[PDB]
Amino acid sequence: YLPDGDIDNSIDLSVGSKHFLLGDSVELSKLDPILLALKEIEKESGAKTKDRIITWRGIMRKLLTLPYDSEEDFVLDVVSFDGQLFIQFNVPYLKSKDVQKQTEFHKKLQFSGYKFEKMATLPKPWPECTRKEIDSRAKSKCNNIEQYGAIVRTGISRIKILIGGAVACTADYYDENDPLSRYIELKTTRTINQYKDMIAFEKKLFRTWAQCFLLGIPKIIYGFRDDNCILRTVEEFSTNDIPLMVKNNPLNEQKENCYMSSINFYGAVVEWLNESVKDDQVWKLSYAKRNRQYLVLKEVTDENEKQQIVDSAIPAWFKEWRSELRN
Amino acid sequence: ALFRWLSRKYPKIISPVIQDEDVDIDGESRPTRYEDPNPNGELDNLYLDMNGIVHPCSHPEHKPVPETEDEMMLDVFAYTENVIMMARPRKVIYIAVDGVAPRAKMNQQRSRRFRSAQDAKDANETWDSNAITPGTPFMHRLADSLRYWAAYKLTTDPGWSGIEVIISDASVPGEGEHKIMSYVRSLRSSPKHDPNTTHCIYGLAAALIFLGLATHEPHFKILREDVFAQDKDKKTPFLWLHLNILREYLQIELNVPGLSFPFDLEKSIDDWVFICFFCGNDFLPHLPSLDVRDNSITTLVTIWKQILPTMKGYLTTDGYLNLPAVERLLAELAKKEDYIFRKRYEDEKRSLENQKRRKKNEEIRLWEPGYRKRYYETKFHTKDPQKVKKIARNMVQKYIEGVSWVLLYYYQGCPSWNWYYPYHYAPFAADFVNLSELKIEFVEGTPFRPYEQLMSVLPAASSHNLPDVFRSLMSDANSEIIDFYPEEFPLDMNGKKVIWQAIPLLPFIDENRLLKAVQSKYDQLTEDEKFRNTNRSEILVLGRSHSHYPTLVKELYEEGKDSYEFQVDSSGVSGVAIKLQSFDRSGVLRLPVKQLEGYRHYPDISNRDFLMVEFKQLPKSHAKSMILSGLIPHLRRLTQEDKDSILYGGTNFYADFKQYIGPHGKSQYLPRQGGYKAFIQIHSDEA
Amino acid sequence: ALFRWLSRKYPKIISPVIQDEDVDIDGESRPTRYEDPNPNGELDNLYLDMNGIVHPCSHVPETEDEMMLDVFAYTENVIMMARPRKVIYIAVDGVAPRAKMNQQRSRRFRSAQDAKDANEDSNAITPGTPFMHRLADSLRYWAAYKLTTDPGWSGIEVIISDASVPGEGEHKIMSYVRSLRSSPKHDPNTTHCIYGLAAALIFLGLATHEPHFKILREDVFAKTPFLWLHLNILREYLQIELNVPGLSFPFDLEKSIDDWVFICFFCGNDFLPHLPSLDVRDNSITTLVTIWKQILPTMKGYLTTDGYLNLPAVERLLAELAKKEDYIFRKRYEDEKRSLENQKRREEIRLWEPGYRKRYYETKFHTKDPQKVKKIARNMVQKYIEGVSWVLLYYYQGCPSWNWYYPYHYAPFAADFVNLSELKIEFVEGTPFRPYEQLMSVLPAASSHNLPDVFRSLMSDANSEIIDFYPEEFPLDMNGKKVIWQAIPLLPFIDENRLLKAVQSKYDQLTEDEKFRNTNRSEILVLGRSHSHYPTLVKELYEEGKDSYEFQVDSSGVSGVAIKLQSFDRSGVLRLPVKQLEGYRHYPDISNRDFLMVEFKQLPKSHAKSMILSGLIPHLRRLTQEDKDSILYGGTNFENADFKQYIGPHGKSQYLPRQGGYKAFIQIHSDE
Repeated sequence: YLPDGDIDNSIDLSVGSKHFLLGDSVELSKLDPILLALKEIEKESGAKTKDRIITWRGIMRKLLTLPYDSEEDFVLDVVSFDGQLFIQFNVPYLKSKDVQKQTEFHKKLQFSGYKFEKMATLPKPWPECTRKEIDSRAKSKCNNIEQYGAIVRTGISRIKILIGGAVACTADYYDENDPLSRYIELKTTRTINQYKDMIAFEKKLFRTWAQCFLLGIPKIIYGFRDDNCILRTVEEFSTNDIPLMVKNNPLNEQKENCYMSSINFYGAVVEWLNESVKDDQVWKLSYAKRNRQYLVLKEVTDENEKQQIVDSAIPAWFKEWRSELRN
Repeated sequence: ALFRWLSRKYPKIISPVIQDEDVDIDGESRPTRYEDPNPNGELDNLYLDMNGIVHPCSHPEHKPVPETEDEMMLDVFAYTENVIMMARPRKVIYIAVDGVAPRAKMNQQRSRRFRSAQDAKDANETWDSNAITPGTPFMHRLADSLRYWAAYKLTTDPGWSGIEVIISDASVPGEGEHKIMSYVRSLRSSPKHDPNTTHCIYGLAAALIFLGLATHEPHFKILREDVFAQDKDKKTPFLWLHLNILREYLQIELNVPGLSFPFDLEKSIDDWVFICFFCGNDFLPHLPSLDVRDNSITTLVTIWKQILPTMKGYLTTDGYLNLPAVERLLAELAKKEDYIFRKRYEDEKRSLENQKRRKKNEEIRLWEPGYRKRYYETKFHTKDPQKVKKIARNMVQKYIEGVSWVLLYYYQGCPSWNWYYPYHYAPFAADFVNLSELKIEFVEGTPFRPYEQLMSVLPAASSHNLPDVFRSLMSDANSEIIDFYPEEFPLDMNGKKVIWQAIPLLPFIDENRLLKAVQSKYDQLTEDEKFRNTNRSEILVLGRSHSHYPTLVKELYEEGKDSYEFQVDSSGVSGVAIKLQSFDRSGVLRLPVKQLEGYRHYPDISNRDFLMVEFKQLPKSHAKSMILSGLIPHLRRLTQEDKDSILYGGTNFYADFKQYIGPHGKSQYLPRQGGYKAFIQIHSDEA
Repeated sequence: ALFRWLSRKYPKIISPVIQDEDVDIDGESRPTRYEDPNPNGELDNLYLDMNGIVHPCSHVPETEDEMMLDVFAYTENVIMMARPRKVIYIAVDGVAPRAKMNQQRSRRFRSAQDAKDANEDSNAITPGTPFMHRLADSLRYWAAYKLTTDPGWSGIEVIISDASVPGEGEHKIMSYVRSLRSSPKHDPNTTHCIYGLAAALIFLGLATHEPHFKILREDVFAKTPFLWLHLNILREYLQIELNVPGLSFPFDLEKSIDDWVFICFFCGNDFLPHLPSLDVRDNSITTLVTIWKQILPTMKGYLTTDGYLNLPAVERLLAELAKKEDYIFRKRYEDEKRSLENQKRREEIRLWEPGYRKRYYETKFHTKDPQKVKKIARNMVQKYIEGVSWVLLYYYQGCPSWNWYYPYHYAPFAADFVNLSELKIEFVEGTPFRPYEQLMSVLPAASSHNLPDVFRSLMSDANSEIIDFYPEEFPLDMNGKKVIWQAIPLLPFIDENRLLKAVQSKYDQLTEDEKFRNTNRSEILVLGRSHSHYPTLVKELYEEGKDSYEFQVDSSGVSGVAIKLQSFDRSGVLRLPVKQLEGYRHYPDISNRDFLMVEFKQLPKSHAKSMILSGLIPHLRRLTQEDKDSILYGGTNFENADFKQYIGPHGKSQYLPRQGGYKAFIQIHSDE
C-alpha cells in the first residue's frame, strides 16, 4: 500500500537507524524451513517427491548472474542425502563470512531498504487495517528476522527444483489459486542522474529480474532513494518486460541479450550437478573472483567434515523422517 | 442556490453533454445502439435518484399536467430510458427511492409540507403532489412498476447483458442519497475492489457535490440538467459535473504552505466538506451571521486557511470531530460577527437608496451593539439573564450534536434515528466556547414505520394519502395528538425579504404520544396495508446472459442454499444474496400500468429469462477515508492558467473534453526526477 | 500618485488646516497674534523644505527681487499657520549624492528637449548658481528681522542650512533629528512638523520613530487650503494592519514599520528604477505587503534591522513575487486590451507571452549570446541589491557613499534575485562634489549662463575633452504608458576620473567671489536678544574668547556644538540685499545688538537604533472598532474632528491602565 501522496511527502528512510537489529546468516541460510515443509509434503503424500535440487534463491540468483555479474565468491555444500541434492552454504564458510561481512555505509543502505519496505506495506489488508496502525509505520522497529516465504517447484531441462523465497508482500491480498501473480518484491537504489547511474541501474535490474524470474514474481516496485537516505520517486516493473526494456533502450542504444545465455548456462549447471554426484557424496562447489573461467566442484573426504556438514545442513529430524518413509 | 457560486468560482467543472443521436455511421444515420461507444466517455456505474424525477410540482413553468398515474409512469419510464441512453453505464444500475427518513429530517420538511398546505388554503379564494412519500398506495404501484421495467430492459436490449440492476424502493429504510453513500462504502471494504471504477449520479440536490467528495473516489461525476436557460418537445440539454476536475482545484487552494504536519489533500477535502455544512444544510438552521448568498463559504475558507499553521492537525478525521480544533475556528469567526452585521445592514440601505433613485417582533438591530442580549429575550420572551444564560449554553450543546451527527451521517451512515435539533434558531459564533468540556453520544434506534412517518409529515389537508382509519386521530378534534395538527401556525418572518423564506414555528412532535395512539390502530389495519406497513431489504435483478447468472441458480435454485456471500464479480457488485420467498422463475411478470398505446407498446414478459434475488450489503465497517491502492489518475485538465488565476485571481466573476475523463495511462505514479522512465522521458528524447 | 492611495486606503490621517481668519479672536476683533493659542494644536519644532517655495510651479514673477518678497510673505504665512515654539529649521538643497545625479540629469535633459521643441530661470534653483547666493543671504536677513521685531518669537531658534551645506534637502532634516536622539537628555515628547511636497516625507516621518509627528502640505485636489497629515494616526493603522498572528518571535511594531517602509522602496523611489512587474498606480504596495505577511511567520527575523538588510530574508520575500509576475504580465496585457476597445465600443518582448526573459535581456541590450546575457543579468542583481542597501542606509544612517550610482537603465525581473547571500556589499563614503562640479554634471547644454563663463568652453566647444558627456540629442526609449510620459533618456554616464581632471584645470582662472562659492561649509544658527542663551553664548564665545562651546538639551531643545562666526560683527548692521519694492512691507536695517549669528554643528554621528524612547507619553486613539474593522476585514473599499487636543501627548502616564494595576483597578471598579 503506497499512495502517490506519500512519495510526494518526501519520506525519510534514515530515521531510527540505531534500532535496526539483524540476525546472523549462519543459522539463517539453513534448509530447516524447507526441510520441515518437505517433511509435511511426504507426511501426507506418503512418497518422496521427484524434486532433486533444493536450495535458496540466493545461490540460484548468484549463479544465474555469473556469466556477466561474476563479482561473487562463495562455497556451496553439495550434500546428496537420499538422492536429493541439498545445496546450501558451507557452514564453516558462513562463520568466515562474518569477518568478510565487516562498515557503516553498507549497513545504512540495508536499513534504507528495510525502512522503505516497512513504509510501503501493511500488516493487514487495507479495509480492516485501522487508521492508528496506518499512521504508525514510521515508529516501528526494523526486524531482519521474521519473514514470509514459500517453496516454488520450478523446472529446468528434466529436473524439478524446490526454491524458497522471502516474499516481500502481496499486492492487494492473497490469491488462493495463483499466489505468484499477486506477489511483489521491494527494492530501492540511488536515483538516476547520468549514464553511469543508469548502467548500474540496468545491472541491478538484471540481477533483480534473475531473482524474480527464478521465483516467477511478475511485479517489481523499485524505490529511488537520494544521497541522504530519503525516498524521492518510485515506479513499477513487470518481470517479462525487463529484457525488452533493457535491449530496447533509446538512450545509449549500444552486444546481445544476456538473459538467454544466463538461462542456458544455468541449465548446463543443473545438468552438471545432476550428472556429477551419484549418491550420498558431499562436495564443495566454489568460485573465486579471479577464476573467471571455470567452476570448482571438489568433494570433501576424511569422514569427519562430511559427517559434520551432513549434521549441520540436515538435522537428524529429517534424516529419521526418511527412515519411516522407506518403510 | 450555491450551484451558481460553484459555476462562477470554478468554471471548468461544468461541461455540456453531447446529446448526439442518429449518428451517421458509415453513411447511415441509424439509431444509436446501446453497444456503440459513448462520446461522453466510458462509464461503469450509474446511481439513479428517482426522487430527482418524480415531482410534477418541481417543474410548474410548463404544463405537463400528470392527471392519470399511467401517464406519469410512462413519462418516468421514457425519461429514465433517455437518461440511461445518454449515460450508457456498463456494470451496475442502482435505483434509489427515498425511504423512511431519519428522525432529524422530517421536521425540516414538516415546515415544507405545512407550508404547502398553508398557501394552498389561501390560494382557494392539479395532481396531488404530496402523494410522493413512503407508505402511500402510489409508491406501492411505483415500486412494482419499475421492477417490470428492469426486467423488460435486460431481456430485450442486447447491450444490457452484463448490467446488474439493484432496486432499493421506498420500503427500504434510509434516505435516498444516503443509500447511495452506504452502498459505495460497502464496495470500499471489499479487498478485491477495483480502484478505477468510474461512477456518476443523476440528482438535483446540491449536497450531491459534497457527497461525491466524501466517497473519495477520484473517477466520479454527476449528471445534471442545464438549469441555465430552462426558465425560458425538444430535448433538454444536460450538463456534466466532473468532480475529478474539482479535485484538482481544491488541491491547489487547500495547499497552505508552512505546516508543522504533512499536507494531505484528501484529508483537507474532509475539512473543506465540513466547512460547507455550517454555511448551509437541511438538518440545522444556519448561523445568524452566515449566508451562502453572501458568499459565506469563502469566508469560512479564509479563516480556515489562517488558522491551520497554528494548529497541529485537521478539524475532523473520518467523520469524527476535534472539538478543540473547531473551537478555534468558531472563536476566530466571532470577531467578524460585528463587522458583517453592520456591513449587511449598510449595504441593503445603500441598495435601497438605489431604488429610491430609481423610484417575534424582531427589532433586534443586529447592526447595533448589545444585540447579543437583545437577540435572545426577543425570541424566547424572557428577560431574566439566568434564563437566557442557561438556554443559550444548552442550545449550543444541541447544535454541536447536530454538526457531529450530520458528519457521521455522510461518512459512517446514520449514527442515530432519534436525535433532532430542538430549537428553531442557531446561536452566534461567540457562544461557541468551552466546547471541549462538552460530551456527545448517540443511540442508533429503530426506523419509524412508513405510516408513522406519514402522520409526522402529512398536514391536515392530505388525510386521503394516509389510511382512512388514522383520519380520526389526525383531523378530528377529539384526537389526543390534534395539538400537533394546527390549521394556522405563526410564521416567524424573522426580518427576511419575502414570506416564503420565513420560519414555520410548529410544536415538536413528542415521540411517546405520536406512536402510542398508533399501536391502538395496528390491529384493524388491512393485510394489504400491513404488508405496505413493513420495511424490507433491497432487491437485485440479474439477466439471463450475465456471467454470474448460472452461479446463483446453481446455489439458490439447485443446491437449496440460503445465504451466498457473493463478493466481487464481473459487474463489481458485492454482498449477500438470498432468494425471494417461494418465488419461482416460471410465472409471468404482468405490467401494472395498463398501457394505453400512447407511448410505445411495452410487451409483457414471463419470468423465465431474468432472475431476481434478495440482496444485502456487506457487513458494516468503520470506513476510513483515503485514496485506494493502484489507482490511476486521469489526464490533467488545468494547464498553469486556472492554476494561477485562482491563486491570485481573488474575485473572477465576470466542446467537451471526454479525453480527460476516466483513468489515463497505466502507471500508478507520475514520472518525476530519477526514475529511469522519467530519465528516458527527458534525456533520451533530448539526445 | 502615492498620496491618492494613502488618502483612499487611510482616510483619517488627512485633515484640513483651520486657518481661521485675520481676526482670530472675535469679540474684540483681535488680529492674529503669534502668542495666541493655535487651533491646529500646539507645536514645538518645525522644519521647512525650501524647495516647495523656491519652485512652486503655478505655471508669475520674472525677476529675483519680485519673488523674494513673495517668498517671505508666503513663508511668513505658513509659519503663522503652524506657529512653532522651539526651533525652526530651514533646509535648502546642497550637493546631492552621486546616486541622485543620474536621476537628476534625466530631469534637466528632458527640460532641455522640452525647450528645443518649444522653440520649434527655472534651472537657477540648483545649488551653485548666483541666484542661490542671493537667496542664501536673503534668509539670514529674514531670520534676524522676524526675531527682533516679534514679541512671540522671543524664545525660538532658527537654523539655516543653505545650499553651501553638503547633502540633500530632506537628508539634512533627517540627520538632524537623529542627532537629537543621541543626546540622553532629549525630551521624548517634542512634537515635530515638517513641510514638504515629496511623497517620501510620509515614509521618512516614520523613520525617525517619533510618534508625535505631522506633515504640512496644501491640498493638491483643491487663501490656499492646507492639509494636516498626522503620522501618529497612521501609526495606529500600521500597528493594526501589520499585527499578524502566529509569530515565532515577539511582535515589534517598530521593526514592522522599518520593514513596511522598506517594501515601499521597491514599488517606487528616486534612485533605482522600479521592477518591471511593479507599478505604484497598480497597487503594487499592497502586493508586497500581502506577500510580506504571508511569508513573515516562516522566517526567524525581520527583513531589516536599523537599516541593515537580512539577505536571506529578502531573498525569500521576492521569491513568491517571482511566482506571480507571469499572472501580472498576463493581467496587464489583458486589461490593456480590454481598455483598448472600451472607448471603441462607446511587440519586441510581448511580456504576456511566455519566455519573455530571453527577449527582454536580448532586445534591451542588442545582443543574444547566452553567456553575455547570463553575465549581464547576474551583474544586475549585485548592483541592484547594493542600491537598496545604499538607499536604506541613506534614510537611517546618513549618506553611506557619495560616489555610488546605478550604472544601468533597467531593473531585473523578480526571478533573477537568487544566490543573494554570496554577494558582497562595500561602500566608500568619499566627499561630495563641489557645487560647480554638481552644476555642469546636471545642467544641460541650454543653461550655460548659470555656469561660470570659464567652464563654458568645456561644455559647448566641439573640441572639448568631455563634449561626449554633452549630447544635444539622445534616444528616447519609450518603455512606458503611451509615448514619453516615462521615457528613458539614455545618456552615457559621466566618468568621474576623466571629469575631475578636466574641471580642476580651471580653478586657477576663477574669481575670489566664485572661489568663495566653491567651498563646502557648515550651517549657522541665530538667537534672539531676549532668548535664554543670548547671554550664555556671548559670555562664552565673545567674552571668554572660547573657540568652541558644546551644547546639550536646553530651553529650545537644540543640541550640538557652537563656534563663533568670524564674519559676524557685534556692532554691525545687517542690510537687506534685495532692493525694496512697492506693495510690500519695507524691511528696515537692524543692528547686530538685537541678535547673534553663531556658526553651528551637530553632534558626532552614532549608530542610531530604531525603537521608541523612554518616558514617551502617547495620545488618545481615534480608531474605534468600526475604524479598524473596515481595515482588518474590509479588504478593498472605496472633518472638523478634534485638533485643539488629541494631537500632542495627551495624559501624563507613560503606561496605560490595564489588567490589575491599582489605578486601573480604581476606574473599572468605580463604575461597579
